[PDB]
Amino acid sequence: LRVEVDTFMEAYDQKIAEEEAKAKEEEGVPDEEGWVKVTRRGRRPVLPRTEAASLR
Amino acid sequence: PLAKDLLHPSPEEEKRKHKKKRLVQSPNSYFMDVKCPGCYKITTVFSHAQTVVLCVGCSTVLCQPTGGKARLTEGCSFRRKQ
Amino acid sequence: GTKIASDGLKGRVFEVSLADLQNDEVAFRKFKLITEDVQGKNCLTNFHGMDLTRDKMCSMVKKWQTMIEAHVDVKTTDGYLLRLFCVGFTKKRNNQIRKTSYAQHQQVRQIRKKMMEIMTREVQTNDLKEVVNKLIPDSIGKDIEKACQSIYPLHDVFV
Amino acid sequence: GWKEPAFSKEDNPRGLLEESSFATLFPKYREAYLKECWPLVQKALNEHHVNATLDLIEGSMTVCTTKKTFDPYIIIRARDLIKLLARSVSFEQAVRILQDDVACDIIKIGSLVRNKERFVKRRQRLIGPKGSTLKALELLTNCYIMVQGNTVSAIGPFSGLKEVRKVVLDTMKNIHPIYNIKSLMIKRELAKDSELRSQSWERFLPQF
Amino acid sequence: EQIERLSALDRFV
Amino acid sequence: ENVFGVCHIFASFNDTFVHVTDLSGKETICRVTGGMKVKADRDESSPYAAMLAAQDVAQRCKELGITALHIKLRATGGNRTKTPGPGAQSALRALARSGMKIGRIEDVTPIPSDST
Amino acid sequence: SRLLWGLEGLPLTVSAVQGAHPVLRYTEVFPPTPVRPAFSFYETLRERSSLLPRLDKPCPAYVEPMTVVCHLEGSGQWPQDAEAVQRVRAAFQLRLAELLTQQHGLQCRATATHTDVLKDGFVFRIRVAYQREPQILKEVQSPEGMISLRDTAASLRLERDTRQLPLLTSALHGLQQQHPAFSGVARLAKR
RNA sequence: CGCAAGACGGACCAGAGCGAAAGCAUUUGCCAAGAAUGUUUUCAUUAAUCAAGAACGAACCGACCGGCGAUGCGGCGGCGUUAUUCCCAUGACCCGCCGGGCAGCUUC
Ligand SMILES: [Mg+2]
Ligand SMILES: [Zn+2]
Repeated sequence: LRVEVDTFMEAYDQKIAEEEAKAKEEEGVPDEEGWVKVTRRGRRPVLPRTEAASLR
Repeated sequence: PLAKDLLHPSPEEEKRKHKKKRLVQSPNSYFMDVKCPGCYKITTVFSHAQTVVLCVGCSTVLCQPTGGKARLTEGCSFRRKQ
Repeated sequence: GTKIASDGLKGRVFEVSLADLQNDEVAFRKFKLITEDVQGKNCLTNFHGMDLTRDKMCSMVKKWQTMIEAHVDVKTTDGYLLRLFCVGFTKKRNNQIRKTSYAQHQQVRQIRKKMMEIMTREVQTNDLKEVVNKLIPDSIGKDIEKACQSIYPLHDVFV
Repeated sequence: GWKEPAFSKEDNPRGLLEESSFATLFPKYREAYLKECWPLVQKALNEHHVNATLDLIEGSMTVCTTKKTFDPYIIIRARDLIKLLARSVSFEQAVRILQDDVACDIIKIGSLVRNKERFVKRRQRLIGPKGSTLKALELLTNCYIMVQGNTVSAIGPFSGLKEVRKVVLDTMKNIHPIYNIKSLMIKRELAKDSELRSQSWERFLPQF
Repeated sequence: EQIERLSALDRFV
Repeated sequence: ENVFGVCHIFASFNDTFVHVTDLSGKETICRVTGGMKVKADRDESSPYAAMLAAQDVAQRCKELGITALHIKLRATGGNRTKTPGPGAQSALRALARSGMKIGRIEDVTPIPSDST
Repeated sequence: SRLLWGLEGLPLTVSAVQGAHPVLRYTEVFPPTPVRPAFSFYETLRERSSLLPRLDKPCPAYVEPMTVVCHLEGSGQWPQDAEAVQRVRAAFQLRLAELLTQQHGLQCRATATHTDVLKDGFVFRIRVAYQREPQILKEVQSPEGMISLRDTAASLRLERDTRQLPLLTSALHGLQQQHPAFSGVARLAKR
């Protein structure tokens, strides 16, 4: 039981680390046709895309 | 005091001064085109908006008024105009 | 005769430090025990109150920080009604250069509000036995400190 | 004339059973001076086998007894010492209260007057021109007095401290210190004359 | 002066 | 083991009181004041009077089995001074000189928070 | 509960211990008693301290473990994935069993959802729950492109087992204190 | 140990903040008011100073251009730390910049 738990968490943490590094690369950096993607990684707080925030 | 030419100010000087204290008044605001998720129709939104802007097609909340610049929703794509 | 020794024996309050009640716990926290029944040269007590020493309270209050206090009235599951007091102090960051660490009034009220529901929720759901077990290591104060980090960092949070 | 007997380790072996502690706070402008004199204060208190710790992060002065200590009251004299140091009292004056003959009193005068400018004016009246009135108080009382902020620290014989608290508080009550200083001078010379010792001194005391 | 002007549960611990 | 008691030492500039009670502080064991020892109003607060009062209280405790005392030092407090009297130091010394064991030392001088 | 309130070596400290069994609220029709298994009536694996019923002997005596819900100290290092939280909970089951048998010499069996502890002849089933887990199960990203929170049968089941059930057990436990005859009426009604 | 009454609101408390001045300090709910800041909104000279009159009212010198540091509020930009958002909430620290304030040190 302990081996499988450690194995799955090792794989899960590696996937999370890759996503964070990719997002850090992609923050800012406008692409072609002039589009900038609004993310939470910036310094200006952003409105979340949730049902509770929209109704509020 | 430092010697500055009133007729020909430096590039970093005019962008740093107050908008009313420049040689010619010029606002710091702008208009931008935003694209909401769910439908990719383009909407023109003022930067210092004072009212919540809703997409015409899908009625999605685009921006929320703040003290200064309006905060855009997550996942939206914006571009300065002109 | 016509008067009972246990009657005078009951209602006595003992002020005992937690260091005399626990083997390795701190000594600046004290508990109130009140005698309720007499069982043949054996006085039986129960929880009556909790308080901190005078010197511990005096040392925490510094000069260049903000103090936040809150109080609630909450009833336990077994019918005991309690009043709880908490104190908190704003914390200076390691890289901070500004001499003063003050929180604004709205930040104080948001901190004070979060103080109230945490004590309220952690008492009305449990009973007197469970509450005392929480009070011995002061897990209530640690929970408040963790929850208030988003508003303003805090230290020396205690019940 | 009876003097108090001395106390030593012979009088009780391992007299203390539980350890008592006291802590005090100091401002940062006193932090620098306390840093250099800490080797000295720990040496003085180690003679009585009571420990001291200077917390720089907390900004606190802490004294606590140990297992070797045999005199229970010395912790009170230890607590009084660290309070004086936080009130800018110098080291040599502060350590002298450890001797049994000397006492101490910290008088808080900030609460007396709501107006800050009125409080400062009367505080300057207590010090007087060239500090003469303070030392006129000092010589007559035979007590060391220092005024710092909203606190007045005085140390000496117990009869002296009672006189200091009266005059210092009276100054904040808007009655001139010169009246009290001159009153003490009359009291001293009356003590010289053995006659009429039982008789009242109200006539001899000055009247407004 | 010249320079001056110029394993899985371990994370929970 | 040691049988514990609570000793209250009120030390005014006028008089010194030494008072021993139980742990709860409700039952009185022995109370001797400075005036009961010396027959003069001058020396009620004298250190000599307090030492005599402490010895009489201390000798009272031994036949009752009391061996250890907790001490609560207290001054006049309130609007007046917060300084222990002259009798406080001598009385505390005499209790240890009598062989009585000493527990924790606490000051219980009433400190006002709002000035009148 | 006092043994848990004081256990050392855990990465996260225990924040709350709550019982969720009819025995702890005095509503069990036939109350259990401490039991001692007979060695010769069973056969032994010898790899784990667990016995198995024998083919020739009749059915063994019935033992029902009593469920206990335990909540740990709140932290932000927990995974934000539904199946990953299942992995961390299973690790906590193994760690709890390992420490309990080391500090107090109690027989513990670790399972992916619970830990079985034998103490004083009684068998307790300890469940470790995570506070924000029901909120994670309610996350439903819709096709149009907006993520919302909607109740789920799995999410509703988790809230009942870990939050609502301990509240009713403690509430009925207090009710028995005022009315000693509540236990007899409730048990007879079930029968 | 418990109860009742009259005041007062320490330490936190600063040359900080607010108000036309006199003045203003426990928690929470409610009512109306206000400064500054943000604005590619609106009207278009509607203004300044004032005897008379009205409301409130404790008990060296001069609009003398500037500069440097901190400080309170609002806004803008930013490499990095620190928490994190069902509700409640989107902050704490560091750096640069723009305003109106409370004050210092200097200059013309
Ligand atoms: Mg700012
Ligand atoms: Zn749309």
